[PDB]
Amino acid sequence: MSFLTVPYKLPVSLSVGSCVIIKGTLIDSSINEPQLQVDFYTEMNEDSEIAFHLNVHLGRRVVMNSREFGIWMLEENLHYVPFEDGKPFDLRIYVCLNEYEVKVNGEYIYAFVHRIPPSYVKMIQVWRDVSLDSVLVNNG
Ligand SMILES: OC[C@H]1O[C@@H](O[C@H]2[C@H](O)[C@@H](O)[C@H](O)O[C@@H]2CO)[C@H](O)[C@@H](O)[C@H]1O
Repeated sequence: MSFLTVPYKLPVSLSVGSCVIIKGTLIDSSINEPQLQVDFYTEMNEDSEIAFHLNVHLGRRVVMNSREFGIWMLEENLHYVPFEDGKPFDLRIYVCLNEYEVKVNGEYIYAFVHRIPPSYVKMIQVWRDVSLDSVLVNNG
């Protein structure tokens, strides 16, 4: 099966207990730009609110934030970067009552407290130079 074409957009509806599962491979192929970006938008429109934004800078940091009323808010930085150049990853973003639980390759790495209710998310975009196998939302 061919990798998904990026930028990859997916209409979604998230509730507590939903899980976004993103499988792919990152490569060290960018200059001053992240190797993976994931944005959760409140409308099917790139100017809308971003409830959750994650980007990967291989060997440096995982960055998380929101974009509310056009403004990037408090940046949350991790220096634990489980993603590796050319190796497959399994990224899970689980919607809890108070936070997203961010999980990579079976490790719990961060709890991002909700800033916009996740019930307002309508579209996920996964982009940058990722070789993307699948993006799906499970309800349960
Ligand atoms: O916070 C997410 C936001 O980051 C912007 O870049 C930041 C960068 O993370 C920070 O280290 C630097 O000091 O300031 C920059 C803001 O100009 C990205 O431009 C944006 O797309 C998001 O990734």
